[PDB]
Amino acid sequence: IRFERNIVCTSDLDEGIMVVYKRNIVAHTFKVRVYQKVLT
Amino acid sequence: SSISTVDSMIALDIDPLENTDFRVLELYSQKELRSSNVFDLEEIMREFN
Repeated sequence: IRFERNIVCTSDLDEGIMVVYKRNIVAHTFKVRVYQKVLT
Repeated sequence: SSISTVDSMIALDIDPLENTDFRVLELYSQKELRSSNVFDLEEIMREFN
């Protein structure tokens, strides 16, 4: 029974710039012409 | 008083957890949500009227 130094004590990931894009949901809007005649 | 001293204190300074005010993140605005439809009911009803 002899004491001894058996206690040995010993003691940022990826920084960066980020840009986040979402999935576009707006419906595509274009111009439509409708020709027609009215007979009354 | 130059004989010096002994700093036997084992430092255990644990920084407090900083406060965080969570944002109310909004991905799509209400305008995009209303514009994300092939058919709009208000337009159809207005044209019928």
